[PDB]
Amino acid sequence: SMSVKKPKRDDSKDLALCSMILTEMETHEDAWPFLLPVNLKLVPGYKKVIKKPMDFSTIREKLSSGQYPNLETFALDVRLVFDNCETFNEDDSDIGRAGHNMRKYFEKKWTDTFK
Repeated sequence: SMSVKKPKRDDSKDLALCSMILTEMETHEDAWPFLLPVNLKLVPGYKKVIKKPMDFSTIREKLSSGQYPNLETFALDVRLVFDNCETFNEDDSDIGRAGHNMRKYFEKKWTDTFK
């Protein structure tokens, strides 16, 4: 509350560390479904069904232009990518599997880097 703060966590490396994590996600072999925005003219159903499209390139632009107020807002956009993936793709599909792998991969890096 007012004049009563928890001890100050060092957040000065978060920008750089999120950038590294994102680079590792960009370079994973199963990143291909997630590198670029889904083409909303060419994928029937996507515009209507997925209220908040998200992809790695869009996360990268947001990151680089100071549009993440903190590391939690960044984690939320990464997760949204995989949540979208699950909404539109059967588990038993290459893309469905890609998303499950990439989520696991992200969550490990997140824990090992920050928790």
